[PDB]
Amino acid sequence: SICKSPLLVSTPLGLPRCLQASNVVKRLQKLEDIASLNDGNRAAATPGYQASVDYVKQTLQKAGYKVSVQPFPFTAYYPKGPGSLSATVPQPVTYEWEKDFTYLSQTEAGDVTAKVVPVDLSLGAGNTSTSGCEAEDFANFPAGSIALIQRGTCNFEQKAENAAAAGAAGVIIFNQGNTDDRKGLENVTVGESYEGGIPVIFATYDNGVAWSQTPDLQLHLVVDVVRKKTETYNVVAETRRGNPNNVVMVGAHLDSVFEGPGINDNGSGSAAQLEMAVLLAKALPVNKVRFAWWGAEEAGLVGSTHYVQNLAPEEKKKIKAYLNFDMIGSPNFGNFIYDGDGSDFGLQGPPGSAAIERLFEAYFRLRGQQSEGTEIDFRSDYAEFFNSGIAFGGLFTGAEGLKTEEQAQKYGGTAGKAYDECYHSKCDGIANINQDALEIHSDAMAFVTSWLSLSTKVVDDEIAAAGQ
Amino acid sequence: ERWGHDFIK
Ligand SMILES: C[As](C)(=O)[O-]
Ligand code: NA
Ligand code: NA
Ligand code: NA
Ligand code: NA
Ligand code: NA
Ligand code: NA
Ligand SMILES: [Zn+2]
Ligand SMILES: [Zn+2]
Ligand SMILES: [Zn+2]
Ligand SMILES: [Zn+2]
Ligand SMILES: [Zn+2]
Repeated sequence: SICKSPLLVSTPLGLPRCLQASNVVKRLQKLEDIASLNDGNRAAATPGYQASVDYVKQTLQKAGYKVSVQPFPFTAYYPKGPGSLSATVPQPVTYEWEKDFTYLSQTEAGDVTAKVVPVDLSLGAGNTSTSGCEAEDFANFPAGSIALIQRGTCNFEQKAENAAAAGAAGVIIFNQGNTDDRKGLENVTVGESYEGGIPVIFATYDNGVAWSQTPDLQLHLVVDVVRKKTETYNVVAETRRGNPNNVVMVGAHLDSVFEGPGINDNGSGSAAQLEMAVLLAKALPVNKVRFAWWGAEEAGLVGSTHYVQNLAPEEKKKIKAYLNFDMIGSPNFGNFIYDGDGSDFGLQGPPGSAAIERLFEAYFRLRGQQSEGTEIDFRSDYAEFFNSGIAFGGLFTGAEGLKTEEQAQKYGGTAGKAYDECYHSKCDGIANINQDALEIHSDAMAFVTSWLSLSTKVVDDEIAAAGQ
Repeated sequence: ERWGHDFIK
């Protein structure tokens, strides 16, 4: 019960001592058990996610928190099988699923055969295509056709909804082809908010070129997915103690992809944060600490975005800093700190993000541990905080990227293998957790959260300097 | 530009 003392859990070198990786692992086992009892996933709008919410809520209530379970409307998307695409005119041709074409995430289902009509294309190296970005691009578009649209300038959602409003029966978006690396298939989405009502697929650039030059082309397009208008939930709790006008917020999404239990992504962040919150119940913070477990992150940051957008302006101004923990137990981990200062990738967070990054950096360095930057281009639940000008930072142990030889020297593990080879897969279970990674990153989570709970001055100083 | 896992444009 020594870690029930406020003297330990209130201070930045005390909280990490009391936040033990073995206790995070026990919570990870519980999430694993939950997934196993609910068909192997904890995905948004599933019983696995609901049972994860119940677990987090009950844990927080037993620690003395009041808990807000915040519902929001949500259109779930599930691909139910591979797509089909074949030419019927002028000649029969069968294109290959996941080589010539793929789904847009959040597309509607459909089965359509129709003439293919290119819309305002701009081909070739160095093009700046605006294909389909304006309703006027469809000036000569015949209703019922398949719109053949080039990637470029505006969102896929906008291209597809413009085509739908112009009466398209379906949409084929092909990669832009302005550089050699923008000619293949990619992970692309029309967004959870897509409402075009028609199917949308993505195709390679060279296929787009050939189709756009094929007189009388007709394509038979089949998209086998389900979208379901439903709801899901964020879980939010805050300390009773601490200044309510200077809130330190920490977040970790609680949903998994549909394909697996999501123990590293993001059981790891969820369980470390839950352990910290339980310990902080006894702390004496100067600044209020708010904890969020986000829903529907894997569908496009839906829960965290909804939370921020729905905050009254006066309440939004009270959040001084946001810390995001999304994947911190990677089997082949590296020590990645969000690149708030843009020193590695050229994107700066809102004023104060450099200070948060610097706090993480100094903590790893003090411990003789290596670290390096990772990108912050709206990849996780800080995104809407970023858009709202709120300072943020975070920790990451790596996902599908391949470990370099240097990083294996710095962090151990295997060069040329993914940081997490079970990323978004059935095998992302309890066995997919590296407890050294959990130890190192839950330590730093606790240190920086505790530090800011006592003083946000490092953040305040950058805010002040930015104002002049 | 990303918004989470996927490119939105
Ligand atoms: C695709 As992700 C931001 O849940 O690692
Ligand atoms: Na929605
Ligand atoms: Na068909
Ligand atoms: Na245009
Ligand atoms: Na829309
Ligand atoms: Na070597
Ligand atoms: Na994706
Ligand atoms: Zn089943
Ligand atoms: Zn217009
Ligand atoms: Zn994640
Ligand atoms: Zn993920
Ligand atoms: Zn940096």
